[PDB]
Amino acid sequence: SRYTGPSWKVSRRLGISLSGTGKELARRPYKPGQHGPNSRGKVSEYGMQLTEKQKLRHMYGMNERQFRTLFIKASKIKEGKHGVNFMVLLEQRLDNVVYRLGLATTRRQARQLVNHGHITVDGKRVDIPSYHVEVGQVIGVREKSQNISTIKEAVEATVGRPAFVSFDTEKLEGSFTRLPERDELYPEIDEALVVEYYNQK
Amino acid sequence: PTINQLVRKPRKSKVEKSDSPALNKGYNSFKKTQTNVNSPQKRGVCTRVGTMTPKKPNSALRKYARVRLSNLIEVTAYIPGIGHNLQEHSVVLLRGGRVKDLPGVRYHIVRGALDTAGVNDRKQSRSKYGTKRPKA
Amino acid sequence: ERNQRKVYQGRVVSDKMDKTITVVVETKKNHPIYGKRMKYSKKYKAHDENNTAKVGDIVKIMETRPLSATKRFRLLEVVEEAV
Amino acid sequence: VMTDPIADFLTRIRNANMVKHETLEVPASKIKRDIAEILKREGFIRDVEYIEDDKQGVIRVFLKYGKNEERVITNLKRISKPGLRAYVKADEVPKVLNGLGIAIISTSEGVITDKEARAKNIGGEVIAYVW
Amino acid sequence: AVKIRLKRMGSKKSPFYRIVVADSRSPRDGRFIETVGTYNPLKDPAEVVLKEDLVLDWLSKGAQPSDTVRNILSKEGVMKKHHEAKNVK
Amino acid sequence: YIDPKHLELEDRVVAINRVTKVVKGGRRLRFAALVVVGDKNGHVGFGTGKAQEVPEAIRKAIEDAKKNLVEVPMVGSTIPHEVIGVFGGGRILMKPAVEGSGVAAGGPVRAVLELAGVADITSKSLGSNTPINVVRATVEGLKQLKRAEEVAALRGKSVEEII
RNA sequence: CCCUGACGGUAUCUAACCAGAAAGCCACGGCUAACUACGUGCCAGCAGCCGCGGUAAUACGUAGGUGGCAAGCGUUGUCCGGAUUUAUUGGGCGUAAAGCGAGCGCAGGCGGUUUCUUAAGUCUGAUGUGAAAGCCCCCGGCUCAACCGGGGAGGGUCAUUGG
RNA sequence: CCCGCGGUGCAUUAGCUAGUUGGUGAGGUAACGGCUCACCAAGGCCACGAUGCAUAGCCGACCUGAGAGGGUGAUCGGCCA
Repeated sequence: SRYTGPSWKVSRRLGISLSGTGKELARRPYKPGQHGPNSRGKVSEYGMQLTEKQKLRHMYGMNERQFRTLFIKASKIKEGKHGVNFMVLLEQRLDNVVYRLGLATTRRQARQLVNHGHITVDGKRVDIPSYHVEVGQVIGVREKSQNISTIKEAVEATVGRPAFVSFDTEKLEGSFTRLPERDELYPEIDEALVVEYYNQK
Repeated sequence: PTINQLVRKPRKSKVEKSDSPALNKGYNSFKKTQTNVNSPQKRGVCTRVGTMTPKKPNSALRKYARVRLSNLIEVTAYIPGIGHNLQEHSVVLLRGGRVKDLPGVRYHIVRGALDTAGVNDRKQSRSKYGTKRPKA
Repeated sequence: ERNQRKVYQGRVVSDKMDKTITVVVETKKNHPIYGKRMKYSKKYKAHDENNTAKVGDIVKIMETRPLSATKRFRLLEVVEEAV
Repeated sequence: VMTDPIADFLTRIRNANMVKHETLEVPASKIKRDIAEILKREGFIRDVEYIEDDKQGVIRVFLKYGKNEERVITNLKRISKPGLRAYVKADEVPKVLNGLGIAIISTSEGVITDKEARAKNIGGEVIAYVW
Repeated sequence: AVKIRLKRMGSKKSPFYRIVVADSRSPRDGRFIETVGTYNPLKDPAEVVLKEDLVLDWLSKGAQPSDTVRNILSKEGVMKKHHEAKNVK
Repeated sequence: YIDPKHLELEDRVVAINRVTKVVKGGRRLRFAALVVVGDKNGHVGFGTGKAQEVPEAIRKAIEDAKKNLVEVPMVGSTIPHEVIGVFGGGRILMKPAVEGSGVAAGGPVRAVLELAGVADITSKSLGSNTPINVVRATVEGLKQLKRAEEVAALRGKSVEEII
């Protein structure tokens, strides 16, 4: 499964945008349902760690088993911290590479582009979105049929291109220069609440 | 203790026991009854039916049965939900779970698994109570 | 004969049988759970060509091959005699 | 009857330390003199003087206190006991209090500190922790 | 009847083989004496690794190859060396 | 000494308690509050006070909590060594941890530990779990932490000679 | 030189057409994330432990909404953890459970200071062995991953010989 | 084939052995040996748990635990019956 629901209730429940600052929390910044505008008392310190974890899980649209295995894998580095290495491994998945490069507006669109077989790493096609893109691998746009309507238009309007992403808008090749850093990556949510959430799992 | 007392006579811990002991059974067919074969459920035939009144301070008439099991030891078992169809000599299935209404009952029958039938109004937790999904 | 057998040491304990003596070899070994060292004993039977050695002697023995239902050792030498 | 003179020495030091006065005397022994020298080298004791008349003893210890009369040894513990002995291997030498305290170990080449033993790579009987 | 034979180590339809010296009564995937090289039927020019200083020692003691092991031991020039050591001295 | 209350301090409620006193006729009820206070930089105090309503109670407690404060040394977001704090049936063990591991600590002790700026530490309560005595035992155990400089000063040595 | 495929026209690759065929289970009084209506009235029923139900029930039964997971979701049974609740690591015996009513003593356990010696315990070096597959570390192949392969470490209370 | 060491409950199970323990010779087996014979003697094992009763194929390994530990011996490999 992935998810198909209204995708905007989700942001109103975390209190974070999740869609490139394009405002879902413009009107009614409160939660969904009857008891939306009428908030109530405090939230535990279990609700806080759960809310941080859900923020990160819904950012990149993955499921709970895969999230937890990625977290367990990031723990075997021991070079740096354990939340930084996590949120950095999270960025190296082929879906974020298409999002950051700029071939798609959303992450759902980028996911459908990499699922339906329209992109290639090093020339060879790769079809599965949880792929692990390493540093220095020019991912391309299937030079067979790169004349599609939405890819073309979403290359023009560059809302955000980062300081670790390289790209050329003629051959349509991009790559990571090097690994990013927390200052360059959502210094807003957390990586410590999420680490504590998995201590008693 | 001194460690010499410990070496003369070691430490011994307490022994734990189930609360569903009639679910580790053995046959009574050829020789005798064997205890290795932990089961999640057992089946049986109900030798009576009816009602009984709870402890202090509850108040009701709670439905129950008495059942003889394949290994030939007898126990009473609660029948849950609203409304059943169980009569003398109908074959049923038991799971663990103890009711806090009266003593002597340590099992539940499972609805919709043999002669017993699922309850016929439910809409909200039909996976218990054994109700199938209605088009409504 | 470049391969070698096992020799031991002990104090003789019984000398009633003809040509056979029981030797107790003693050692200390530890406890598996707790730490301290307990002493441990096992008895061996050894062969005597002429019924020489007596109790309290401190002997050495060596491993041979089955010489009876129970005896597997022979008498090497007497190190220190009792009086 | 007395069965552990090293423990008796250690408890004299701790008892006279907690009441915070500045002298102490014990009957002498070759091992207690060793650990009195080790206690003097690191900075817990101020001095040690050796009188001896007609029996074993004696050994006089001069404790040491801070600038505001606070204590430089804070506790002291006997590890190997007659009744359960504790032997340690060259890679098992302990580090008491993250290096801020010392351990005392008897090896085939002296009664030495725990630094001097993990620099020589040997082990032995563990006498005490003093932190 | 010591042998030099192949031993299957793939998954289901991607086989791999270890070259092994075994008593002939043993099961194909059971006990053996030691392992001597490797062999890969995929990988279009098939891959052989082998020590070839234990093959020459087992061969001179009476071990015997199977039919495929002899083919891949002659493609490596091990049978010629056996030839030049035995019937030449 | 007195760390004087003139800083940027983020308080926290740790417990509240409905407490009665039976009198002629019926029953009286107050509210007791337990509060911690700190700046997440190495200064932490606890304090309690009671009043007839919850806001008044928590206020009097922060009043009390600020009168006491402890220094809490550390060597790079991690406590210098291992301590055991005991106060009346509450026993709490604390260990130095690994860089970026977090705080694995129970309810009362984690409030104390987080408001002093501790980042990586492991704990365990081998005792009772009454909030007041847990807080008091935890503060009792921080007071045993020794700086590396002070030890080198008390003895006749230098640092890098004992570490 | 020449000669052989059960799987099997299998995997796979190319062309056209169509958003059309493909979402459910548990929970929402406190522990523990997620609340309002109506029905019923210590009844019918619910519960892992506290405990709910006698006219305005967020605890029963439905509807609307919300939370957790998702081709699965809950329930029962069995084992380790939390349990320092058999405590070597790591607990206790005045009043909470717990000093035999007291002595005398065989076996056992533990023992003051010191010189020389020994090497049983203790410490240490070298050699042999502790299969293969597993857990772990590095590298590589299946579009990725499960999975598959190559090279290593680890694991003895082990043996022999020298300090 | 022989040997050292290691892995279970019960003392509301303390005595067990008469080819039994040792010697001389004879037969017998691939082979040493009470292995089996005739004679001679009175030995052997046990509180460091003999004997009896109950339960169980053993190991590489597998699950859980911070560790020390605790619980299992299904797929796959080794030994046994």
